[PDB]
Formats: sequence, C-alpha cells, structure tokens
Amino acid sequence: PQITLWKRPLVTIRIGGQLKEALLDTGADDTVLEEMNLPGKWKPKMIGGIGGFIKVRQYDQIPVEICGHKAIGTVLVGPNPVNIIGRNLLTQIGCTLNF
Amino acid sequence: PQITLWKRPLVTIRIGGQLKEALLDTGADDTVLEEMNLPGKWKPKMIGGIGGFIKVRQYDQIPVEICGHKAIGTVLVGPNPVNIIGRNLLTQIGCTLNF
Ligand SMILES: CC(C)(C)NC(=O)[C@@H]1C[C@@H]2CCCC[C@@H]2CN1C[C@@H](O)[C@H](Cc1ccccc1)NC(=O)[C@H](CC(N)=O)NC(=O)c1ccc2ccccc2n1
Repeated sequence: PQITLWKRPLVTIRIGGQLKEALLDTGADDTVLEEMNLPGKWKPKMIGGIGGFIKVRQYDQIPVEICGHKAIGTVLVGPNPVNIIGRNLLTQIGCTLNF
Repeated sequence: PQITLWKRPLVTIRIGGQLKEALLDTGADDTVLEEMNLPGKWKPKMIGGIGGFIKVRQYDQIPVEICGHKAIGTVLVGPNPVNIIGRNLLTQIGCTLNF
C-alpha cells in the first residue's frame, strides 16, 4: 500500500497467532511491542528513546506478518504505549519513504 | 526521492537558513530538534516516547525545508541527540510510506 501521514500510520499485525495494532516507524531502529508473552527464550536488554532507556525482553527470529507481508526478526518487548514496527522489519517488507 | 530504510533515514534540512541533519520519523507526531536558541516566544510542553517524558520548548510557524521541500510549522527544541522530522511536517512535503 501507500500510506499517508495525516494520521498515525497504524496497521494490523499478526504475531504469535494474535492480532495487534502497530505503528510503522521509520525513526525506530528496532521493533518494540507492549508487554506480552511470546514463545521461546528471551534475553534482557536495554534500549533508548526520546525519554531515556527502558528494559526490554529480546526475542530473536520471531515471525511477524504486517499487512499480509512476512517478516522474521528480532522483537523487543517492554513498557510502551504503542506497538512500534522499526526498520529491522520494515526493510524486510520492502518499505520505503517517498516524496 | 525514495528513501530506503537500510540505514537511518537521515536527510538535510534548512532551519533559520542553516543546514542540519534530521531523521524522517513516521512514528513521531511532532518535530523535535536538538538544542538551538531560536529567537522569539516559545511555550513549555511535555512530550513522551520510550523512556518517558521530557520538557521541550515549543516554537510555532517556523520554516523548515526538508531536502529542498518547504514546510512551515511547530518545532519543539529538546535535549535529544538527533533532530526528528515528525508527521506535522512530513505531511506538508507529501511524504508517504510505500510497500
Ligand atoms: C522505539 C525505539 C526505542 C527503537 N526508537 C525510538 O524511540 C527512536 C529513538 C530516537 C533517538 C531519540 C530521539 C527520538 C528518535 C526516534 N525514536 C522513534 C520515534 O519514532 C518515537 C517512537 C515512539 C512512538 C510512540 C511512543 C513511543 C515511541 N517517537 C517519539 O518518541 C515521539 C516523540 C514526539 N512527541 O513526536 N512520540 C509520539 O509520537 C507519541 C505518540 C503517542 C504517545 C502516547 C502516549 C505516550 C507517548 C506517546 N508518544
């Protein structure tokens, strides 16, 4: 699709069998989801944003389906008001910015 | 142009006639700049993201040219390490996400 930015670019994703709403975020290096259970091992990590750093759980090689397009990559899980799909998965689905 | 997401989408902007590097950021509602002492009135504002809220200075109707595409709007000045161009200006330059 082509998505404009008059509203937040929120889309539906599927992960671990569940549907969620997530923000397509070109400013985010990483994908950060709200606290949730995901299968498999995770590693404690920290990541930083506009307000400072938080602790997250790092899950590797997690399948995520984003508007029907498939990605498999690192998903971080931690305290967050919005699910954010970052460049690590946006690149996998061939997402670009155009103007 | 088309900006891919293999690296951070950093581009040149012009503000106050001077050139800066800034992140095209579809996950940002607002445009938030590194510390700079713009003339004129401003208002305090709180903005948040991962890690919490920060205090910023809000300046209105500031011209910002993004890769030669002119915009004008609100800019917030804060302690962040990178300038971010958010949807308030991305919409003005006709920027879309495409995949
Ligand atoms: C998500 C990770 C941590 C991987 N990346 C970022 O947060 C990066 C960090 C760099 C470096 C520091 C300066 C900021 C940049 C860019 N961000 C990415 C952003 O796109 C970031 C993503 C985000 C969106 C929503 C919540 C949390 C993170 N956007 C913001 O921080 C902006 C700042 C702003 N006011 O423009 N935020 C929001 O747009 C926003 C919308 C709604 C909302 C609701 C409740 C609480 C906060 C909040 N923030």
